[PDB]
Amino acid sequence: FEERIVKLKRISKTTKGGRNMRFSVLVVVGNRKGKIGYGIAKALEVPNAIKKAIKAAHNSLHTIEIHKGSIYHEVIGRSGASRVLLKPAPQGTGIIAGGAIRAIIELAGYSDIYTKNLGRNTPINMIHATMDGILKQLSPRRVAILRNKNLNE
Amino acid sequence: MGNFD
Amino acid sequence: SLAKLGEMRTHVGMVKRYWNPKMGFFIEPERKHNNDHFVLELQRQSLQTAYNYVKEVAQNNGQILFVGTKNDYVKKLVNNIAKRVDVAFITQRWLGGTLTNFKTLSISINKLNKLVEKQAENAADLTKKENLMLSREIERLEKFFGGVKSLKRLPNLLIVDDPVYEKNAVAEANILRIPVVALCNTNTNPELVDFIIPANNHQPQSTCLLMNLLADAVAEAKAMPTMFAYKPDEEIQIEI
RNA sequence: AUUGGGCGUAAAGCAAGCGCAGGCGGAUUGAAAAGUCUGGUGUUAAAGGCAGCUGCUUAACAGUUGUAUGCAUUGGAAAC
RNA sequence: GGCGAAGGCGAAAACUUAGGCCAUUACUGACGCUUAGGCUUGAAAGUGUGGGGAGCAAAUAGGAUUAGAUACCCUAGUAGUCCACACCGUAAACGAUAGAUACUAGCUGUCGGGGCGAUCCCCUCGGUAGUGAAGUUAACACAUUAAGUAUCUCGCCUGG
RNA sequence: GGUGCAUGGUUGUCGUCAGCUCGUGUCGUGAGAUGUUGGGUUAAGUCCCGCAACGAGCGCAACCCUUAUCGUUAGUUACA
Repeated sequence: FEERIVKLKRISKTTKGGRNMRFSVLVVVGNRKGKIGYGIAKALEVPNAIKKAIKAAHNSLHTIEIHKGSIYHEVIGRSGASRVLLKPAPQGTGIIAGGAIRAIIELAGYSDIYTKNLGRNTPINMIHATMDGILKQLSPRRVAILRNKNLNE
Repeated sequence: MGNFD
Repeated sequence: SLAKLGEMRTHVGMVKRYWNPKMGFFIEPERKHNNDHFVLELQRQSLQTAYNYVKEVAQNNGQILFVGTKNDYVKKLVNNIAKRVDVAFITQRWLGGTLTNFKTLSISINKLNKLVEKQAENAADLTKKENLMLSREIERLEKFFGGVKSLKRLPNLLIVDDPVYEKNAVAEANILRIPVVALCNTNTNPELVDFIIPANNHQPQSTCLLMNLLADAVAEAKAMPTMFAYKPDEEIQIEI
């Protein structure tokens, strides 16, 4: 359980008599055991926003099965003109990613990884791309079972 | 799935 | 016996051009007349599978939900089965969101139990106007939440008369992991339904038989007397 | 942005057609393999780095050892 | 609605001319597509020559008007508005989507050709839109003729 | 004494006009919303009808007194 935030956003509702600033925040809840979720909540002060985002992210928790500590294939994460390349890292080389991106990688409990950024990388875009990538992955045992092969490589 | 448990 | 041609007094006749192309593949290779027809044998086996699965589920001591909200036909059938079998049911229209949002259901039914227990306990505790208002709230609760006040937890199984026509029900069922059965129509999506039961519901002469057979299933599963689903005759139920 | 981007409202489709060259090009059979891959051989100095060793206060560094693009000849390969 | 390469094409008669839709199991034997370059046409307006100018109307005249008006306002009025011979080669020349090619839900259609045939209707073949699944984009929206899936070729894009 | 384009407070005002926010769940990545929309009922978001809405909070809401019918405790400094 880590419950790591990404960034606080400020907006304003265009209404005369006081432009309402009910600004939104986004938090990510994980446990480094495959459980991943994230929630965005709009509120007025810090504690209410923090609590609403915690509820939203923790209630939306869903687990993703963990392979060996690093991914075994390269994959592209595409969301809102923002792509991120994931490449396998041998279990002794190291993990290279950005701060929030590294937080996302750790939140899944995955070890050393290789990453690369493409496009405009506004943090919500990167979060969506990472979500897509972790949901678009294919498994070796799956292709081995749905097919007829014993090697399972 | 055809089980509930 | 069980779901043969003798019991089937109507299996086709659904109004045309309201259909799903992939529901033209699971059932009834396309008719030249383009009238919405349905298959006999595949529906029979699907119904048998639903019957045995709901039997097993009831033997697991689980909760079940039954639905009916049509003008009078399906509503009358579901009311008859509700006073016959203790299952969750809604006599009136779905509130848009009544399954996905669950905490609001819990608070509504807690207030419903408060009102019911107050009315039962009350010998002289409110004025005439106050009692009239409380009875108005009681009646409003009976309209929608009254059919589900009997059970106070999520029903583990549920039927749908028409998932596309009950879009809210099918959406809220797909929100959850609960298995669902549905009288699938030619303009439905089989992937939205856990167990396919392709049958005509817009023709009431078939949906009445389906409702009776599900009533038989739940009654026999609940160790209660059963009226049909193994019988060489069935009563006529036609619109007048 | 071949590798490694697009062209509707953002920068992007000539106003359109004829439209040569060129590019891309229906199927089947054969050979040569020109291209291509590949085998033998030669050459591609040293020095540069990658790695090992030695001399250094470990050290940068110096020396030792090998590592290679690429080209040519010759034997094949036949899918394209 | 149809003909269309677009721009565009409607009071009608004839002459000449292009292409079209529908099936060709008959023919040729890949002869096909794109397109550097080149060629042609290409709204309107406008310039030159001959006509003539119904109607209005650039410029210009008088009159309102506001503080001011060579304006929106009113009455005029010239060029021009037409075609034949010459040119111009541009646009919101837009469907804001280059061409050619293949596949892909579904529904409502609409027209024409083929047959059934009394119109109606049926499907087939082409044009033709709307709806709409999936999918696509940030969205709008596209959505079987896509802005989906892609290929070949050309042309363009690189902050203001 | 000045200083309400520097204020507190207070008032006028739209207006006794039906409109104004939050919790949960849902469309969407957002700027937002669904309830708050559309039909009937009142002055009224007052209610329900249908409806991704269900609920809750403010206004509204109504709980006051006088009157209108009667009765009750009490009777003058009313009656008489």
